[PDB]
Amino acid sequence: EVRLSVPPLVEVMRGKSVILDCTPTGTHDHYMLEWFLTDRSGARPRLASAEMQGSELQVTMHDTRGRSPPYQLDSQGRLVLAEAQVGDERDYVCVVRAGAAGTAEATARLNVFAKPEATEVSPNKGTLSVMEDSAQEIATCNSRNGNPAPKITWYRNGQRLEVPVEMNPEGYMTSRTVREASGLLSLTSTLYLRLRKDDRDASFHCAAHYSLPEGRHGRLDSPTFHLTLHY
Repeated sequence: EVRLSVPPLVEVMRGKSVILDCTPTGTHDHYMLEWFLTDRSGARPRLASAEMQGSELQVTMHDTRGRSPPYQLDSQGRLVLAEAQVGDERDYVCVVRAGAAGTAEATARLNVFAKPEATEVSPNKGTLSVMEDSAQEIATCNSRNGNPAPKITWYRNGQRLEVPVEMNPEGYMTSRTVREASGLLSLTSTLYLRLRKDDRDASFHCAAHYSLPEGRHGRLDSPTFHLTLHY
């Protein structure tokens, strides 16, 4: 009987190409491979159909949808995604129809990684004072246009600050994630700290930690800044 197994997870960097496997075993002369997208609804939009018999391949593209560049199939009927983009991050189903030999299907997740832009930081130059009795708004950090979402941490004198997200009198960091119109993700974080006199001499920066294929990570540091203190 026909059987089909594929890698359940494929990862690619934004802009690079990938070919999703669909190599069944147990087929007879004549079979068809069909590619679909799918989501949590189980709806299955058709992308392409390939029919193989002996010395002929037949291909019908179906997407409409309008990807740029278009999907393609290779000579073995596999799905080719040239120049992967965040929109291509989803699950793909290959179904093989093999006549008397039966049918089988297999799903793969494609994850697409986009490194965010250079981390930007915007210190509060208007109101900070080492004489102000509250946790003050120190600075805002922006890490834009990545996938998946980056995470931001803050530093003082080269040391990571362990601040929670919950508001309190001593220090905390807030964050917001936004989905850009492109589908990419941007994070903003604002640091709040109770200041001490010696903060006048401290350097600060934030860093965006981003994920990469194969369990890897990178870090993008903001420029370092010193506080502008008002007396």
